[PDB]
Amino acid sequence: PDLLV
Amino acid sequence: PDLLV
Amino acid sequence: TDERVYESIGQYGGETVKIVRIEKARDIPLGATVRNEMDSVIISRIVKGGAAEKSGLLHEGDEVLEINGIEIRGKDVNEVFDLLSDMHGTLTFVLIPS
Amino acid sequence: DERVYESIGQYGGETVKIVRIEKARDIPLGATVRNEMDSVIISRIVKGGAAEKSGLLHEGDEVLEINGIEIRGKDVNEVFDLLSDMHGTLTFVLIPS
Amino acid sequence: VKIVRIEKARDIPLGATVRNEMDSVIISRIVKGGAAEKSGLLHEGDEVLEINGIEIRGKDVNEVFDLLSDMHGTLTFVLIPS
Repeated sequence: PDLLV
Repeated sequence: PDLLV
Repeated sequence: TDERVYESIGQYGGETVKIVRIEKARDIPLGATVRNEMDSVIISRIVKGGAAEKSGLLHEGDEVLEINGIEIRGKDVNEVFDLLSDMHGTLTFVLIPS
Repeated sequence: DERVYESIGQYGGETVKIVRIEKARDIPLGATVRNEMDSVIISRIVKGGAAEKSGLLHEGDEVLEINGIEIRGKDVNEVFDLLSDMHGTLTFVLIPS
Repeated sequence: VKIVRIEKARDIPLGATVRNEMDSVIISRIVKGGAAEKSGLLHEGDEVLEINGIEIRGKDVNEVFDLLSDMHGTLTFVLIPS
């Protein structure tokens, strides 16, 4: 999954 | 120890 | 002499209840740290630049009675964190300012 | 005879964008990131986040640098850590889509 | 007949230019990097029959622009591909 940041 | 929320 | 009457002892003007609405983005915190004082939940800090700070409706000192029809008073701050993590859009806050 | 076919393979280059966005301590910018090869690409802009309101961060931009730190060629788990300890005006060096 | 859903933000274009051919509204180009290109559900050559319960076939190219400019969220497209 893509990380928030 | 005070949660961000 | 005979009858001395001292009225209005212990007079109080009551408390204010504030009903405000703040926008919250999915998984982006409002920017307000909370602590538990007895049963009630109290805002202890307002994060510099957060959604709460910009709105100007949430303050260091307020009591959180309710958030989006959910009783916050008498809940652990770990539960308020969980309730808030799954929230987005207009959140209606029922508060008792300091 | 001589037939000349000029300008074949012409290209107008890429644009480099240098923008500044405010970040609050421990409050995320509201932009999901993915790694495409070495580079770091913004995949989503969260509705209502600091990046959406500013209008300077977009779904598709490449992040070359953030506050003098090379982002291209770093794992997204490292960009997450670098960003978690950031606040104030963050300068972004980007290559828009 | 293709029935697809493509997200759009308020005042942010999908990236799909429209061409008129008689009564029917057509899509002529798909903008590089737009919400119509990255989704893969809108193509150069398809016919737009309806968008969010509104008849697009038989409408001017300027009316389809106005209808779309006031749209946001999930947009349901009824199409006839090329």
